[PDB]
Amino acid sequence: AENQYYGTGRRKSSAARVFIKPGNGKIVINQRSLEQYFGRETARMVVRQPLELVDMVEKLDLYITVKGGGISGQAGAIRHGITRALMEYDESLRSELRKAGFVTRDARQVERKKVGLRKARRRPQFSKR
Amino acid sequence: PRRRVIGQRKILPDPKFGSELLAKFVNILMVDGKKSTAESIVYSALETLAQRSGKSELEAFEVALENVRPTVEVKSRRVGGSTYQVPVEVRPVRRNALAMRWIVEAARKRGDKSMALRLANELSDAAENKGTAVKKREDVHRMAEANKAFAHYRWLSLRSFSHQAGASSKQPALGYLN
Amino acid sequence: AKQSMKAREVKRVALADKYFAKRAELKAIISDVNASDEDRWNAVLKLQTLPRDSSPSRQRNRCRQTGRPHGFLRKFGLSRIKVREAAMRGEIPGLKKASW
Amino acid sequence: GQKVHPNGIRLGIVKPWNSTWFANTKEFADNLDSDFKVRQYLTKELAKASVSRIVIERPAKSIRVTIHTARPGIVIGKKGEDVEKLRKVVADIAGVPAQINIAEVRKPELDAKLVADSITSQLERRVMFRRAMKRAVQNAMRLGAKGIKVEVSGRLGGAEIARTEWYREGRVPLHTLRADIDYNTSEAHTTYGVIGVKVWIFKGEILGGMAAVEQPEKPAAQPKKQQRKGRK
Amino acid sequence: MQNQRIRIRLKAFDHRLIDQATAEIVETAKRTGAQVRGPIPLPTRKERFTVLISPHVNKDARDQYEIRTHLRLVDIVEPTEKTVDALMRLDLAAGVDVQISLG
Amino acid sequence: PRSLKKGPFIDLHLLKKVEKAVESGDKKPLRTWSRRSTIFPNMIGLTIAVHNGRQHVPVFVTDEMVGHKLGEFAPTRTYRGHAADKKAKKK
RNA sequence: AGAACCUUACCUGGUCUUGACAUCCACGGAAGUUUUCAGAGAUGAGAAUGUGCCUUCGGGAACCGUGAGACAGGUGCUGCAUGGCUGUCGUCAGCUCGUGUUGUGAAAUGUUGGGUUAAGUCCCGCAACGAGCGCAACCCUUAUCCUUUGUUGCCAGCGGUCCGGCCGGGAACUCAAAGGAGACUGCCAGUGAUAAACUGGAGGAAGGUGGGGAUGACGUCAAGUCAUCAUGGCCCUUACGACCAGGGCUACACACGUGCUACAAUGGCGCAUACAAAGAGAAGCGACCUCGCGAGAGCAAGCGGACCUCAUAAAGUGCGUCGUAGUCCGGAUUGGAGUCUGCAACUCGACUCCAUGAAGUCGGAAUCGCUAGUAAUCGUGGAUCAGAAUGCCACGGUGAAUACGU
Repeated sequence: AENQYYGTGRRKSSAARVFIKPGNGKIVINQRSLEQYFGRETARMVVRQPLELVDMVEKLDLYITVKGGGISGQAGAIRHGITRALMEYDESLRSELRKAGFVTRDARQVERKKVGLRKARRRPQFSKR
Repeated sequence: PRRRVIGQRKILPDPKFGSELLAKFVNILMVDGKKSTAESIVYSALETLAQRSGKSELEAFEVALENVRPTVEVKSRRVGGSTYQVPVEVRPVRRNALAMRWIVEAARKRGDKSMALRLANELSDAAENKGTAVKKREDVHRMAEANKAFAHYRWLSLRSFSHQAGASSKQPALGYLN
Repeated sequence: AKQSMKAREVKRVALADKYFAKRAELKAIISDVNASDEDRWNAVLKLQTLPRDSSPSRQRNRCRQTGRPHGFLRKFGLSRIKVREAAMRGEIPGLKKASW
Repeated sequence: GQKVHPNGIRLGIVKPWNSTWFANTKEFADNLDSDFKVRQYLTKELAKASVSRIVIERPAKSIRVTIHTARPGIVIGKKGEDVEKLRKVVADIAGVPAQINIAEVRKPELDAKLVADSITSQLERRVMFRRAMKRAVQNAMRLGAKGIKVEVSGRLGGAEIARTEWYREGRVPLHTLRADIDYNTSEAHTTYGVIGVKVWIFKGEILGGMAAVEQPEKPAAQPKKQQRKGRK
Repeated sequence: MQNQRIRIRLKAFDHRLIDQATAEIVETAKRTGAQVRGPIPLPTRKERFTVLISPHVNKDARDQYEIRTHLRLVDIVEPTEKTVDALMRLDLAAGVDVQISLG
Repeated sequence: PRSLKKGPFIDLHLLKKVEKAVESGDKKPLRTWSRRSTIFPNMIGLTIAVHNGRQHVPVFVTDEMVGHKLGEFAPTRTYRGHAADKKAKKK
């Protein structure tokens, strides 16, 4: 069953699972502190931004489990994840951001290495002279 | 060639500064594909900028980006005899990007212990209009003002419109020349 | 392309498996550090001369059936061109291409 | 000019592959040699009429033959003794005991390989190739092909150098990953040297074969039938 | 943590035969248990090949080929001896191998 | 940069020729084609004629050559001088 | 696609010509194995296991020697002699199939105008008409989201409880692989010849055939492969063959194609710190163990692949350290040792490391890819693979400027 609201936050092929509840201004990520997972790096500023935009930097509590990233990017799945869950305090919060573009699933899909070529789109370099 | 309008990829505003102009800047600071090193390097640079002048975090950044900002480019359009190089107006998208690119191309000539100090010395300088890209702006506006003395197929064109029921032209155009 | 390079190669592979499988710790006893004044001698090189004419080190896992020099693929029993010919004709299970 | 064949990657997508077996990606060379040796030699044994496809299968401790015929009657030979001689040698090649079942009504005149044989046969005996190829097409689309493409080459006209010909009619699209695109290249000799004809046939976009399936599907058998795995 | 006490896996390089054979076992599992079973989509494998496309001259084109091996599982949240007994008679076999062992 | 492994590396093949020469310090130049092998005490005091890819070249073996191979003192390649065309010192 | 010998064409030297391997016949031998010794090894002598298959019980076959012929064998010549196959122009935007019409006709027309588009995409339209290839579509794959599964997958809550999905148990949840839901200038607005179509608006992950792959016309080019393989013309068949050994294309005169990694500070050095997806592993890989100086060693649980292992995933992140001094960047060469894969590391193989210690501070002509999961840059794994990666193939991480104009 449900007991917390839930966000999926899929951006850049990282997924932020985000369980939101009333509390104090507070983050735990993978049963570890912020100084540990995002210590002094630009990712620290990414995750606080959606709480600062909604001015609930002191009364939302969060629990964060994240798979399938890299360090700065997982913070970016968190940026979509916090607002994905927060649709169930206000459903029109998420509507107006979807109309501005500013919450959205990230706009790049997979592309493969191509047949006979040295990269995804780069062909075999040759002088031929 | 292009036969209809096609937009550009850009990402959303900054995670510290909440500005597009910051979001394009850290992007043009990018080295090895890594946006996550350039973010910290830009913010550590602006904090040094804040010790040089105690008025804002962006003080020398925003105004460098005002002073070294171009407006014009040169294109080549010539057939037959002699018509010379022909100037065009730059769109805002390229104004902003030429300025930030010139600010970091200039910045690298310095050797210090963090990239942040370097980039902070070129912004503080360009802010006072003694930067290295003051010259790059000046050269480009002098050349665009000079090369309007003659432009493409000018002599025959002055006949060609007037006989076609079409309006004034001087520039290559789809379906027929000027 | 020649039958003589196919004829050498085919006999080497059945005897590489015969002779070296039962002489795989002999390699440890005469080269590797598993000996330390123990044996290290002529009496076991009396036996490693059998896996020599026919041994993995002379069996380039190729040309045991087909007459194409290099690009062999030991998993099909074939080479570049004959993998492509059999795909064209559907004679391989599961053969498609990646589209992702 | 160019001549590419692109449809080599389609042949388990809305049509059957000529082989379906499992080898745990370690025994594939041993199983691919037995599957060839069984292809080459069974279609020579039923050489007394024609065949439209050959489909070879690996059950537990067994090798199982499927065949697509003009009829289950006079193709495989009268008496089941002739079909037991087929299991005798199929069993010998793979190294396990052998099965055979007979199937399918589909004529080999809708199919590639009897069409390519029939147009080389004219050319081998120097009768015709200007209209021999067009009657192939006529005879093919009247039994079910929405389109057929033919290329004939050889030493055509008795000429001391080589010539080409081609003919397309109906639709043969290759901007694809599906359809049945049923294909054969004949090779045969005549009193000038070697000749050959290339036949691409298009039966349908999801017709042609005994298949329509294109994947291993995961919502299968269970479209909206949900389980909770708990409290039930 | 719900798991199985005996492993059954189905492995094929042809995708259509294994999907049918799996479906016959899912019904066997539902006939020899208390819950609504279906396909476990365990990660399906692909081994990567590169070859020529002209026998000698020019290489700007080449070819890349795939062969896939499709993996199914066929287990209740905890299986029973009545499931393995019914399963093993009702399993299909013509181009898939079912292994009933662990390893 | 690199050197070889441990134990003897004599083999059966160098052994049977060498053994009839070692009792007598040497007898005759030993016709050798299996030039992949390392030198050893049993091979000191001898003269081993070492096939090169074309013919055997006689090697007098000494106490210094004992770390070295047999076909190493024997050529396999060609030479040109350092900025012109010139026929090779090496067969 | 992994060139020590093998491979491998080439070469030399041993050794033989129905021939080194098939079928067919004649004769002697069971084939196979193990083993001492001479010889480089082939080979030869001698030893030891076995006398099997079938049988006018002679003898033959399997396989080996040897011979007779058919015939095997040939990177043998020939690709203005071919079959099979494929590169180019190009994503050109055309090419062609059925057929009428205008000229005496070769041929045109269609296939060209206007609007729209990368496009012959599609609206309008003339004797050019209709339609297919190219290309649009179904396709596979992905994306929110709908959907099913429920392990080798997961845990908002609850339990055993060291508070670990290990396990009682649960389906809110990532989560994996798949049908795919969705998007059509259809909707609403502007434009545009009604219109196709472009652009704006909105809900939605997203408005512009959704992202991505597949994807390449008839066909000239005397294109190129006889060396996958087919094959005549046509030559050797004691050989333009073959068993066996060793060498070789990575020599060196110089230059040159291409890629890696680096020339630093965004970073390296050390130490510590964070989350992957993908996939392969029974003469293989593999925890722990004892052994070792890193490297590695044997012993061995384990391993079919979200079960164990490669794996500490790296880049990226933290601190202290380091600028123009070729260093605290880069660490090559080579001596030399320790180690590896292998009868065999020397020219031509992998890895650790000690001593000494260079080039390189962004490079002339030249020279290529890119519209976005791209470019770039990092690690990972596999095909190849005895032993060679920096290469190639695929996977996932972080992830950019701009597209006015022809």
